[PDB]
Amino acid sequence: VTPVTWEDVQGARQNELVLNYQFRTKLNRVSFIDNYVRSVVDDGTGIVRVG
Amino acid sequence: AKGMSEIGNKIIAMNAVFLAEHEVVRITNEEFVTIKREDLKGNFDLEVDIS
Amino acid sequence: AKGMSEIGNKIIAMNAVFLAEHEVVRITNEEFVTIKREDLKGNFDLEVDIS
Repeated sequence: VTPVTWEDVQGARQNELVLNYQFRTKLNRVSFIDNYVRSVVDDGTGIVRVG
Repeated sequence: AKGMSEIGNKIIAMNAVFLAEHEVVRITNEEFVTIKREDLKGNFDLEVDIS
Repeated sequence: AKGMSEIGNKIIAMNAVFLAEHEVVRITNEEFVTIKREDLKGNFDLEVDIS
């Protein structure tokens, strides 16, 4: 995460750590990526659900 | 690359609503910074890309 | 690589419960540091990877 303006530096640092933490612990990063590419390559398009 | 950016933007908006202040403080041992709720429509202050 | 990381996280949680203070002191000749029991659900402060 990179800030857009000079006053957004604090926000970028806070969100980047939180966002990386969730994928590191709450999700299987390796398995998700493997299904991510293979779904797009085989079916021609990939659909991701966010909840 | 853009597919992950789309997911990242949605999660950041969710993190600003469904996460309490103390939860972010524990994850990031820094001072908490808030964002206006009506400003979540536009990602004015953040940019998301893969590392 | 992730398979070993999954094993490492589980053992660290077990080490914080099933190991007494003096056992850690003998293994690591340093001051003992404790972790809150309810905080073991999230690996907020540790990252595990192969060397």
